[PDB]
Parts: sequence; structure tokens; C-alpha cells
Amino acid sequence: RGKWTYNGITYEGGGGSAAEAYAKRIAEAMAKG
Repeated sequence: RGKWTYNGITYEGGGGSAAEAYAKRIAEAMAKG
């Protein structure tokens, strides 16, 4: 909710969670062939 500012770069995608840390990773596991 509202772009943030990390290093003078406006990020997108709602908001950045900390717990999602693992999620972002799982992002791969999710995918499969």
C-alpha cells in the first residue's frame, strides 16, 4: 500500500513484508513442471 523508498527507488507491489521473505523464496517451489 503505497510505494516505498529503499535506495531512491520507488518500489511497487502493494507493500514489502518481512515474513514474506520465505514466501518470495517459495515462489520457486510453487512453480513446477
